[PDB]
Amino acid sequence: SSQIKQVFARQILDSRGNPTVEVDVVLESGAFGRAAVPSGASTGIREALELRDGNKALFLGKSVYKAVENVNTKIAQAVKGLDALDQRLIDKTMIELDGSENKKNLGANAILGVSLATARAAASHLRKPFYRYLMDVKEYLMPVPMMNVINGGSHADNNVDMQEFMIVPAGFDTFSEALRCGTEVFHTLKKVLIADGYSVAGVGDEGGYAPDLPSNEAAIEAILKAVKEAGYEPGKHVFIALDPASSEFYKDGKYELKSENKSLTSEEMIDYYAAWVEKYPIVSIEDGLAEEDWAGWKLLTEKLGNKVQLVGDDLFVTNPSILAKGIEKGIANSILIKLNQIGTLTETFEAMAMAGQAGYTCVVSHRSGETSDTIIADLAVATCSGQIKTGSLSRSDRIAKYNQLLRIEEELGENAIYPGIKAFVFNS
Amino acid sequence: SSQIKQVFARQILDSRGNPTVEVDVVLESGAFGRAAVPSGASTGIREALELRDGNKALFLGKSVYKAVENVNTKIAQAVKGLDALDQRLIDKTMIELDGSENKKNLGANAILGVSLATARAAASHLRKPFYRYLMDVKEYLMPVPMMNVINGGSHADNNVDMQEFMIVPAGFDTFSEALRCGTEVFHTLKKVLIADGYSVAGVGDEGGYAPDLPSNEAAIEAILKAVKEAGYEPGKHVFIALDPASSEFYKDGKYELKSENKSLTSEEMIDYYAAWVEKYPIVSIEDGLAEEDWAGWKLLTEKLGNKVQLVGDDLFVTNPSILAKGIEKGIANSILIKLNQIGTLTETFEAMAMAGQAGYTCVVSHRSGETSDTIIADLAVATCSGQIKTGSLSRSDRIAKYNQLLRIEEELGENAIYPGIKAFVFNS
Amino acid sequence: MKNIDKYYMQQALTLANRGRLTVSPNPMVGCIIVKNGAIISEGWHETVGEAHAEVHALIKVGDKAKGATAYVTLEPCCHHGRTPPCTDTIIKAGIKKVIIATLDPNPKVAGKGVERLKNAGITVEVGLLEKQAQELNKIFFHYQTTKKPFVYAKWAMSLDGKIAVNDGDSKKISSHQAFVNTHELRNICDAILIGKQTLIDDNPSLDVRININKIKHPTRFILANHLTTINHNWRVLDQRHAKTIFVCSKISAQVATKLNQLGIEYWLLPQSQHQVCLDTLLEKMGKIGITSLLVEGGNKTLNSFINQKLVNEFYTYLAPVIIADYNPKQQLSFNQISVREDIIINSCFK
Amino acid sequence: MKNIDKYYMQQALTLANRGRLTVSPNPMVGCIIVKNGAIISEGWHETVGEAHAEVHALIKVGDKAKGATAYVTLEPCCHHGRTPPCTDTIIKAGIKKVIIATLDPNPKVAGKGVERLKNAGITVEVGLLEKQAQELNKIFFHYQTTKKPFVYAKWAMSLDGKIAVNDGDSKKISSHQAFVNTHELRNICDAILIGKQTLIDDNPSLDVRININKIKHPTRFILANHLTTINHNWRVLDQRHAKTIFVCSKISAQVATKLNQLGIEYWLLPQSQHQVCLDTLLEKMGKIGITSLLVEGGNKTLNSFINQKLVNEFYTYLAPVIIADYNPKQQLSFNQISVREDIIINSCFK
Repeated sequence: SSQIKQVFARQILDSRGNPTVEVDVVLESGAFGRAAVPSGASTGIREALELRDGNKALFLGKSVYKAVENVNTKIAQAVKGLDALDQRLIDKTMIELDGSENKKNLGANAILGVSLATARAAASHLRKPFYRYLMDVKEYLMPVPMMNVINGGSHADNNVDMQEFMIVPAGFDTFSEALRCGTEVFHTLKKVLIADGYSVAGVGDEGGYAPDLPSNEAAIEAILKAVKEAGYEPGKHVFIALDPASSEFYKDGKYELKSENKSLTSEEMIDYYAAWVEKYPIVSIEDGLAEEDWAGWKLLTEKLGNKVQLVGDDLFVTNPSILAKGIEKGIANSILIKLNQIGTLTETFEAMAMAGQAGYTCVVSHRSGETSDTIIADLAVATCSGQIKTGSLSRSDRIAKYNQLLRIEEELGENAIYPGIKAFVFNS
Repeated sequence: SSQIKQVFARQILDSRGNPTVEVDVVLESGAFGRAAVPSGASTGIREALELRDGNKALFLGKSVYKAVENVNTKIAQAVKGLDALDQRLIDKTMIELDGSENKKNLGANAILGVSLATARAAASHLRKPFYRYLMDVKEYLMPVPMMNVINGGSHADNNVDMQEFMIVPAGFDTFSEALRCGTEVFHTLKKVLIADGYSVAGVGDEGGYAPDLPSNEAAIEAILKAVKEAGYEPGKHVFIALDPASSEFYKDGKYELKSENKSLTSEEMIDYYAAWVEKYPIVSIEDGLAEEDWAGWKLLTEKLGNKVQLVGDDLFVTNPSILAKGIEKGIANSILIKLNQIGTLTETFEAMAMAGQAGYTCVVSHRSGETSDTIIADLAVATCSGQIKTGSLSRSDRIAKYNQLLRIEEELGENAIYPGIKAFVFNS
Repeated sequence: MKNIDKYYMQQALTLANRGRLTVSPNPMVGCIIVKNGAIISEGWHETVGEAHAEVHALIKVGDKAKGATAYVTLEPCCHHGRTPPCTDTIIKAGIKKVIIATLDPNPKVAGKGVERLKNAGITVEVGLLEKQAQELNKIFFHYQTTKKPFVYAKWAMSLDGKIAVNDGDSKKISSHQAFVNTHELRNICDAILIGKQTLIDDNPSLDVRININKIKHPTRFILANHLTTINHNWRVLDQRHAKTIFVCSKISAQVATKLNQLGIEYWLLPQSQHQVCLDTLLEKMGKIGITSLLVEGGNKTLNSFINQKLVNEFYTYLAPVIIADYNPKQQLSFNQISVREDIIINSCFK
Repeated sequence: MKNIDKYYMQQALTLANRGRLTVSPNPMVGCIIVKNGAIISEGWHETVGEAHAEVHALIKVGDKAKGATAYVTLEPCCHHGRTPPCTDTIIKAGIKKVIIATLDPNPKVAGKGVERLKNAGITVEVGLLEKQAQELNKIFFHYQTTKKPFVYAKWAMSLDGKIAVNDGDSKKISSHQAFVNTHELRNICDAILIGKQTLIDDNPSLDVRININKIKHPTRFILANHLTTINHNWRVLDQRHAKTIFVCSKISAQVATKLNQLGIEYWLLPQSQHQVCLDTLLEKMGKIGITSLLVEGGNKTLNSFINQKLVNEFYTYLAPVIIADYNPKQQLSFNQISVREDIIINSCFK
């Protein structure tokens, strides 16, 4: 039998030394599933909210005892006895039990942990790999990774207005050569940043360096010379991916580029982005404009939608309603998918199916407070949308995903293919 | 049947972006075990040897294709058909097959991976936890964690001549309160280092901060200030552990403290350590003297052996012969245990059994390049060693061990004992 | 995502499987209506006589399905005049595209709904996840293609191969999970069949005694080669919950008159291979309305059904019990069960 | 590390288990010698008549064992004729402390090696990991405490509970893993027992036909209530590999003369419960030298042994076949096996 027998939760620590909820689900046949919830935002009006105690005598205020107790009483007596192979049933049961649109009463972490643990238990019951449980097809696409090499203004004191710079090794026939290229370029970038007399000692939350660069041009040129110093040609083997997250330096309708001491409007901001577009092998602009400036987003999709890929993270917050509004208004041509932002697996599948039928490309993403669970690699392989954003090559919470991808690539030897440059559907 | 059916190897990446060997072992009954080898030293004179390709066209020069091929041909055709429940037979089979004292012909990583994977497969075959498979007793002792908070000489350029400063939360009745104390003190230490105008940009390999402190006294005072500001009393709740590793600044028989610009002999060096011993709540001195200066080690054990715990890492390199020589000469007070420094599980057990019968305390240790495997937590619980050295609270390869310890202490709820201050057997 | 249609069809089959225990003799049908990339409808056939999956899916959405897409695991029924056809509801709703997993198993009905939909210009695709949707409906597909019931054989045995126990024993060779599985198979099946010897020995009632939302007691069949004795204390003579039918080849006049007075219907069939004609009995049950049949207990009945190759699936309840000349059976305890090509079992107790 | 003695005793038990197949009728004994916290000696008992575990451990370390500690699974022999006394070797080698898991199972010998060791001032501790060391040596402990053989019951049966196939089939209801397990049990056991009917029907040779280090053919016992017919083509009459003993209650004069000419030894025992006296047979087996007994095949023999409570452990080989009224077996295929209190099996290939 595949009915749920036991649901248990406990308070563990994530990759940043912060409490988080970890859930175990045991079925009647003995199948066991385990799921940890990466940390997300505990306040807002758009995303699903995360419940925390707010006790100063506890960890800082971040104890998650209320979420664990809510699981162990309410969700355990609600979802006990349901068939674990019907994900819609458990998901809608938790949604109806909670009774709020933003999951305030029970918290999104509890619900997401229960759903992921149930999915893993069901996959173990059928004796299947998790990506084959999610989607059972013959031919699979291996994701193209974006590797966060340089961190910027929000993550460090750099005098850099940009947030993240990434390398995309898209000129290879297999995932193994792409991973080798990423590793070699990371090491050569460390050596190059050392040679130019920069502070390199240390590492960020996502494994990327945060040197005190003078400008964004210097960062891009350093990345390009690290690419060409490691034996690979820029523009043919390694491309550049951007992440401004321009909500930080937007005030009163003006984009404030503090690194160059400029105040730009929208159309000239797109002009700057285009100058970069035919200046460098840059094909990605994630959150290149604010989430409140939709007119500029429409302009950007009009005049740059056929030259690069425009990604929206704060714009769509993994929400089917906002994504549908963006589709009917014709804004952007990609979406960044985060599991924690919506709270259930079925709504994530609905959002990515909407993006797939709209013609967009999906990018499975990670969070800052990551755990040892490697579910996003299986998620990216299963849905055959080959692009992933799972950090750089510098720490185990970012290396476990690439190790899982290597195991998948070797266990699907004939039936796994790597779409190197064809994975960027922005031209023709 | 528990006979070995299949042995397979892979080149995966560790927490530092360097290749390492992973081994999967499958028995005839279907039991599956998987083991990853943390990176060790690839050259030396008194340690087990690690084999690397030495090819510049590959990753940098460090790829493990030779070790993987050696596994897949030689070790796979050697250990196939042997009983997985006889660890000694398999280990001595690999030792005899390799035929060298430092495991030069096959590499220590291959042999250690095969042995650990075989142990995990045997434990899974019996349907037992790994710590309960290693030692099946009723009462278990939870390890006292030593948590790295400051990194110095080799880990950073911050003119601190001592390597590591660590906090020991030994004033609590359970492991959960100790972990909460470590978390709160870590966060308050970050806040204190920020408030004093010190750059805390980034995190180290072992999860600890590397600020530009002026002296070691400043480091210890900052740690004590963080303990006081986090709500706990120094000397009753939190003690301090040291790691000088004086092999770095020992030349021509002189201990050169570059931070204070001093040259000291051995006797004044132990005098300085004693001044620190009744200056601060410091109970540990790991590698407090050089590994070639055995006379100073004997004098240090003579006149500081009953006041603190003396730990030897480069002195004994997890070697039964050198440890036996140190016991017969009466040197040091404890030993730091690393798995890959000897290459097999049975030799590790022999070393710890000798240390236990000699009256020493054992501390299970981690390494710089770590994987997602959590062998050392189960190892520390199984052998009832009351100490562990598994890093700080900042990374998943350092947090997975603490999560495993939390799961163990709730699984053994009645039969788990936390020896807070009694775990330091140095007085009476 | 690149396999969106497969995803929606898999969700449709999950919705269809939601009605596992209560739909016979009607099949398992799920339905999903998708418009603008968002699923706004859900439907599944849950009880016999109620609304079909398409109607249950399209009534709740009103008329917001204009221009949507339908994922339906079975061909919509058109010839069935008992209710307004689902094709009519689909056409009035305004669905542009209909994707069907399998055609209707009946050859005379197969293709009629597809053509009727394609007259109105609707786009019809048939063949997505066809094998899974045919395996989900194995009972209905077998009954429609063959016009004979689906047969389940289920019995319990000890470790040495004995089904029945000695006289005076507790007569329990099964645990609670076997009880639950047995009553679930009783709820699913449309009939229950035993032998005369089992009736005179155990005196069983073939109802359902666990918790199901809709309790569906199967029709009772009592197989007897010769009918001479009728007992008043038999529990199967109570017609309050279900119906009891006596299958026979030679019946006495007194027995026939007693059954006519009691209201029990008897079936007279020829004799073949030391039994009644089982093929004729299967044909008659198929004609009268039973879709699936369950055979429980009796070495004679089980052996007769096995020898004619009429069984489609098996169930065995093996307990750690030794059955011998002992008046009470001696319990055991399993130590190693290694499941492979052939089960290898080790027992330590006793 | 805190439980070092338990660790060393566990290693000694592993070395003892290293000699599982080729030690009967001798017991399974391991040995560790530890000096200065380092294990410098290892020993286990393998083969009958070779060096004892203590002698094997202490012959490599001629003089480095002075003042060491011995972890020995079983109490060392004092006056037994298996080997020169290991207590003498321990005393001469200079062992300071001896730790013993269990005492010797024989009451006439238990507690004398301990006294001999304690006469010389050696420290003796008895009782560390005693239960595991008694479970490891279950066969020898049972034989020494009871003076009756340890007995295994092993048979293969189909899904419907039939042991013997119909006349004409391949007579195979077992796989290769069952073959390996059967021959390993044959190598372990000191005897093999079948019935007269099984030998008539199958004509089996009860040797060992697998690739292992040392072949130990079991002693053959043929049980026959009445002996009247002797066949020249029997495979058990060949005495080149093992020995054959006929057990009977009534034997013809011609049969007795033929057996005397052939060199076959017959045992005459009284009749009890439609069989020969099995208790007297077990007593004679214990007296003559057999330690382990293996009973394979034959419904009569198995039923006779089972209902009289002789059997100590069981082994069942269940295959997915149906054996009922057909010359060829109807091969099945399992779909899912749920192992719990009672095994629940599902299969459909028929």
